Amino acid sequence: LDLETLAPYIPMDGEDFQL
Amino acid sequence: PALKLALEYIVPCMNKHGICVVDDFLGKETGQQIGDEVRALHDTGKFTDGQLVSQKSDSSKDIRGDKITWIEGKEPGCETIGLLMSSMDDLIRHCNGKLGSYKINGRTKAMVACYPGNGTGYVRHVDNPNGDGRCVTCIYYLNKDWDAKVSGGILRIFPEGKAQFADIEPKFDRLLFFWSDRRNPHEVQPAYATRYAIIVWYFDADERARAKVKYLTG
Ligand SMILES: O=C(O)CCC(=O)C(=O)O
Ligand SMILES: [Fe+3]
Repeated sequence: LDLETLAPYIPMDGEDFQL
Repeated sequence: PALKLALEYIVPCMNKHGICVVDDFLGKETGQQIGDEVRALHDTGKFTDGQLVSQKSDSSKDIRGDKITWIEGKEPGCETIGLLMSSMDDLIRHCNGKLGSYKINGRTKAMVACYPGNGTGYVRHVDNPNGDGRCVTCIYYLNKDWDAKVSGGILRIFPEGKAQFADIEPKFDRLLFFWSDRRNPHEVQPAYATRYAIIVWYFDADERARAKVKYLTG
């Protein structure tokens, strides 16, 4: 099975927090 | 104290087991403030159906039964969630270069998540199965008075190569770390009372850059 069909979504676009 | 907690407990725990529980992370007062903020988000209609990385013919509610919202930490009324997030970040920064071979430079916003009782849960899954950059999952639970033997909601992790699985009750003021990749398939067993958590995923710089490249080129 494509496990990405079960994985919790995160934004890929827009932008991430930098530590 | 972040330095000692990170270097003498979290790092060895993660490298040996891929899972690390820190109980009584922030104390009752801060945990309760965070709970009030989360319940305010809930009560004002902020939560929406949890989504999946790849959506296909099936309903998302067949997969995860929670409702969520994304929090940066600076929003009015989310100041204590912001303190939680900053404390998470402080621990991670103190583990720099010591969690596997990862180089953690960033993270998602915080996912504030609610399973609204009624037997909702999350089917067996891997948080990051195909390399989207997430290497560490960090979860803070804020369920005061939770009795998992009655209300369920247990997080069950199947850590790879272990003779036992790991059952994590969603205990008030509990912090949890685990590898996000296929080493830790897990499930949220059905919840029969309102269950709250706050989740952040920390990124490995190189893997996240490759994932973004794949996304931006189609
Ligand atoms: O709330 C939890 O214990 C885990 C949630 C989870 O597995 C997810 O959102 O990917
Ligand atoms: Fe998960």
